[PDB]
Amino acid sequence: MNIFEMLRIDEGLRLKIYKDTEGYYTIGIGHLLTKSPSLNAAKSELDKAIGRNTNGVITKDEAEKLFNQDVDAAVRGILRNAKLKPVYDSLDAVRRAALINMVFQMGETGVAGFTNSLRMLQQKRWDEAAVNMAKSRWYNQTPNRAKRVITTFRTGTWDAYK
Ligand SMILES: [Cl-]
Ligand SMILES: [Cl-]
Repeated sequence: MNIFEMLRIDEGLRLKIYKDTEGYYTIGIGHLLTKSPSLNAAKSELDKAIGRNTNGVITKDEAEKLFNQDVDAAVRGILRNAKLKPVYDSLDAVRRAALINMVFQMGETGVAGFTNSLRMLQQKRWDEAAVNMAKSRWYNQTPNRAKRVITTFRTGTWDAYK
């Protein structure tokens, strides 16, 4: 297992524009197009992302390409974030993947607001961080996924993904 497989499990793969769990227009493997309510806006952002007139539909290949870019950006975002980088640097390889997952889902910003958890992770207080992370909107809204990511931080293994 790795970050790509892990996220492919959490996000799925859809080749037509769809609404995510928050009702926002997405496509592919969790690639958010726009927070706007307008499908047109969504189609527009999509064509601009792919570089062609898609008409709201993309191929597997195109989805994977967006995916690679998005994972790369998430990593790079962490590494540029003063609150995140240090946490990330302190972790083992499995747990780093958990941290990338969260950033991919919620943005650097949303993640950086888990201040207290982050510190606990940094201190390697696994059980504690897990409990603190569960008291979040994130957990309450997407509980099954959050559970998987949390277990990953708690154990440092991929068991939740097996
Ligand atoms: Cl893009
Ligand atoms: Cl979920």
